[PDB]
Amino acid sequence: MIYLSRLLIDTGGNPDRPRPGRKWLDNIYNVHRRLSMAFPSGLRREQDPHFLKPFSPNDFQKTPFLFRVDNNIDGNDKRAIIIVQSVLEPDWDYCFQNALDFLAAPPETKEYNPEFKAGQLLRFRLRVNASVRRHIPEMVQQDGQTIETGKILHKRVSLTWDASSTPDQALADWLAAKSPKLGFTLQRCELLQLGWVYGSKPEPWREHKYNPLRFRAALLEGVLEVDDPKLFLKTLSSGIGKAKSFGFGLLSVLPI
Amino acid sequence: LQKRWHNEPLPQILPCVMDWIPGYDGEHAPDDAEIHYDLPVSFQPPRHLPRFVIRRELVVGEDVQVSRETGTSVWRPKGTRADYNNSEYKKVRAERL
Repeated sequence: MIYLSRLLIDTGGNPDRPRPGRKWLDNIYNVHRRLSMAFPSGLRREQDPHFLKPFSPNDFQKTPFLFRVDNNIDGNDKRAIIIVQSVLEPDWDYCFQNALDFLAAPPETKEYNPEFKAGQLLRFRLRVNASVRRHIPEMVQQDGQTIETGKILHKRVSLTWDASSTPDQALADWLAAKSPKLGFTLQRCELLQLGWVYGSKPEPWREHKYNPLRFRAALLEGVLEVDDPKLFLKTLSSGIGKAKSFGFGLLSVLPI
Repeated sequence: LQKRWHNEPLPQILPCVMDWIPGYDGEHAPDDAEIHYDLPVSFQPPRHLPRFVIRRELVVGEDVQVSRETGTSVWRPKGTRADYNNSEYKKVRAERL
């Protein structure tokens, strides 16, 4: 009995009109915060039922929520799509009661229920950031000449491939390697979005700071096969990759 | 001489009226000595005795000097129009954010 709905964003029309939704999607933390507030704590509704106070996340409750940023249902209208799921009841009249300019159509929600079998075909779209934890030589200053010390910095490098390998079967081999651990097996998958995803974060007289959030996103699509139905119920609403809370874990439950 | 406010016309010439000093013994009063029935000897009913009264003139700026204003006259209620470039503004603005 999972909670699947649709938020609908314009991303089009007259360029002269300032569209706050367009800058709302052009950052991770904005959509993250707005969908995180979309499950408010119950005592706030009893206290302020009108969404008319300076909020605080300590008053809010915390759940491993997750979304999906897509676009382009055609038919002579370019439009952008937000697909959200989590485990608690969301509210959309509470969330966007002052943000009617954010959307291009009123949101809609129905009841959806997923079922899985053994050795059954599926169709899926996932998004996982290309993340490989590596020891790197540090490279700072860069004032005319390179300067390094013996310290090896620890971070997650974006995925790279050898010069005799195209990106396509490299990410196919990544998905093939990650399949038997998570609980499925595929025969082929198609790469259709490899790119860079940028964002920024504020944090606590104090100031505010801007740092470029960095994620090597990978959105794929097409034809899934399963090995056991019991290895998929714990995958939905939790995520399979990294940047889990940032909207990188929705299992597209479309059996066809 | 105390100015009540900052830009008021002050008398350049300043009169002074004094009881007539007899000087030496004798010395009948000069021709400018006027009579004035203001020496009290009983006060219910008022009996007044005459006295000799003489006036000199003083000139301000050489023997009588002015004072400072020592206060404000107009009220002028408090100030609006907060600025947007001072350093005390940006710290509060960033703190509220």
